[PDB]
Amino acid sequence: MDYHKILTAGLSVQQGIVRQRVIPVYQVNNLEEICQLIIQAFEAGVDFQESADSFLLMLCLHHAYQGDYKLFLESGAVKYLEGHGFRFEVKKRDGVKRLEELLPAVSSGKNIKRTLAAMPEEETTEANAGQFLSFASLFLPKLVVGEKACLEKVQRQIQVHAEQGLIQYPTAWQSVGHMMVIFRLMRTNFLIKFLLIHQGMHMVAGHDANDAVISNSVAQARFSGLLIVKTVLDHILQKTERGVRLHPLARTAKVKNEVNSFKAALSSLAKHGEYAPFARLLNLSGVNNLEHGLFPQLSAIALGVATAHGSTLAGVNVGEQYQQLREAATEAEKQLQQYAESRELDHLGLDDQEKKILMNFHQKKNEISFQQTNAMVTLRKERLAKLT
Amino acid sequence: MDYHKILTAGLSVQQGIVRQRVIPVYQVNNLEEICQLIIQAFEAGVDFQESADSFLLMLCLHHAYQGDYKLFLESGAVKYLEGHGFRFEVKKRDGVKRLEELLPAVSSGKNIKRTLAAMPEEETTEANAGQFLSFASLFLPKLVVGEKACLEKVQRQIQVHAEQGLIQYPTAWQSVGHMMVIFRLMRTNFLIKFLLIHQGMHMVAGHDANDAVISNSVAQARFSGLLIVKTVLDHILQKTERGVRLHPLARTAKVKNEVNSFKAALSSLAKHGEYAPFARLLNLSGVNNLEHGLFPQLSAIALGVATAHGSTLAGVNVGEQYQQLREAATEAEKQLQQYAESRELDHLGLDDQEKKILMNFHQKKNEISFQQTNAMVTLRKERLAKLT
RNA sequence: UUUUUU
RNA sequence: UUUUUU
RNA sequence: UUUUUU
RNA sequence: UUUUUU
Repeated sequence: MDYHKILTAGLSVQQGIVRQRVIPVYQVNNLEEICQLIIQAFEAGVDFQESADSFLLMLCLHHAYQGDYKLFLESGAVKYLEGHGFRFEVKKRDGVKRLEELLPAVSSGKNIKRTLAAMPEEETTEANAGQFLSFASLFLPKLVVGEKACLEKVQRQIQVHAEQGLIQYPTAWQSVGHMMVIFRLMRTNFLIKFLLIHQGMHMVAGHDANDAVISNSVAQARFSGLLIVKTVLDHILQKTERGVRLHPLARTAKVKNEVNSFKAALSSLAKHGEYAPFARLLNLSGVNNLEHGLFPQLSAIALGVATAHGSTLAGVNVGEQYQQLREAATEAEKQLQQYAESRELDHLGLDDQEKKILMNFHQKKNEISFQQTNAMVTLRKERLAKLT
Repeated sequence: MDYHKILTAGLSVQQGIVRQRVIPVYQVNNLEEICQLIIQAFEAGVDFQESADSFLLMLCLHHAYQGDYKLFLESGAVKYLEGHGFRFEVKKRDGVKRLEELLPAVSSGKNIKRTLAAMPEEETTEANAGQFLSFASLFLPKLVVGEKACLEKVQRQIQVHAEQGLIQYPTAWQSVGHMMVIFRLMRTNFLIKFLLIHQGMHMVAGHDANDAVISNSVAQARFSGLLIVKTVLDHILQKTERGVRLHPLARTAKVKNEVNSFKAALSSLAKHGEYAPFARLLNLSGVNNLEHGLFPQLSAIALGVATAHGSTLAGVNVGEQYQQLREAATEAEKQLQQYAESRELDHLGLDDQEKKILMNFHQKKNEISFQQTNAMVTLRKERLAKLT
């Protein structure tokens, strides 16, 4: 019989229903006034402890379908979410004007009623659902990293979308605390980011400006936090027309054990399907099976072999446990790649002048790449110096 | 006939029902007020001698299903527990406000009534079931070791989850005695840790923040206390594509007898199934069959061969009965691994420059690993010096 | 009459 | 009785 | 716990 | 983010 079954026995389980969470959907006569009240409430700086979910669902409903309940509850995303415990019920309500009247009067929301009662119900702003969903969707790249990377990326991206004149934003939405509130709201919830991802990756044509911004952010926020998967699968586990061959820097025993464990975890992620490259954003099942430190030898070698080719990967930070191995790996890969290019140039049957000009071209290209990486390493050291 | 049947005759028994323990489930109109009273009661610092089980069950019921009795009593975990003597009955109760009124008035709980009667029923706190279950689930890694390792690990993990801004905890829950009370409650009971493990390993998607913390702690608390299983099955009992071969440091007679006894105990554990790597936490049947001292020769040799490869296993403590054998085993494995790597590099047909750079790379990697283990051993000696 | 160690 | 690192 | 560039 | 000429 087999004995090694116990190690990986619990990785692959069946599929059941464990949550059973029920979400209400309000069907109100007027909708745009309520959406303006919700946007004004989030601009006021308050939070909803549990009841934010129905509000964001109704806002996304107004943006997408413009008030079509029968087609919304027969969609594909709602059909997907009912296979994981979500249950959407529908409630009706007459002409209301206040979110306290719309609130289901839960005693835990006493502080919510206290904050919304102090909110002045007289001021009006100028926005809609599309601007709010685009400005929330800008946070999706680099969301796993932290606050500072998110703020730097979104302050770059607003200026990019302001130069190419698609959409302008109000200046009150560029204060720091408002961005902090939207960052916390995007980090805690689940439903809003799944709706943004599904709507961004399942449109075909007929895009608006807000849909263009959402689809651009979804396309840029791919494989965020899974750099180990790209750096292993591109170089270390190299695909040939015959089959799959290992890199010659990975032919020991311990690294081979790491490769086998990595193949098991990769199959555990590939269970999912179309939503697999977004996993760290959606925090799926087999996400915790792939971490740094659980693959100590393979990670640094894979990152060194990857940063030997590309010149932009020198800016990534690792830690004080892998750096010297990374340096040894990238130097060995540089010299092996130089020898391989020289032998491959000597392979084909050509003239001497063609070989001379190709050697000159390869030498100049290697010099340019060396200078760019030498600049990038000093820029990373300057970043870590300016951090403290 | 056979004569060796008597030694292992009692290891494998049949399956019957020996306990027959009955647990009540209270069905009350209001639930969140009672959950706040229970959390305030555990913050007060009192204990429940027998009646803690129904309280924790009702709290987990409020967190998971939000008050769905009919779907809870038809779940998978409750179906599993009825095969081992647990019997859940359901009782109803009108609008109550005090845990004395909810208590079934047992004369052994006279001290419980005395402590809860002295508890002031006026103060209110700010928490819920999810924060309490996550803060209780943080104790699951390193729970078998002792108090100090638990407190150090959870004070690390709270700061980790505070940097990556998912969840903040109240500062009153970080005093020492409160953590002691929750440690004692987690060590004595059984039902709460089984519910946490099942809910953590059977979700697929749709995680909340508290569910993310619980699933992370369940994933990190795997094979806790069964290091001998990993260190034997990874190296000593090495799997080949042909079959299973023994390590050349384990080809004597006594070690072969230890291997046969280990195979018998491994089959006794593999009887269980999906809950097998969690066994020392759940304290299952064949747990006591695998102990240190019952395998005197195999344990130290296996740990030495394991710590020859990895550089973090040098920090484990053993005792004054295995240390010199561990040292001899790890030195022999270092020199055998060096000779094997040199011969394997000399195996393949390549160029001289490639062999030169691969030898240089292997030499530098071995130097880095040697320096890291030399640091880790002195750190362990410093720990044992600072212990007394 | 049994005599360790876990 | 368990003793690392994630 | 993740750490680049688009 | 695209960057010419017709």
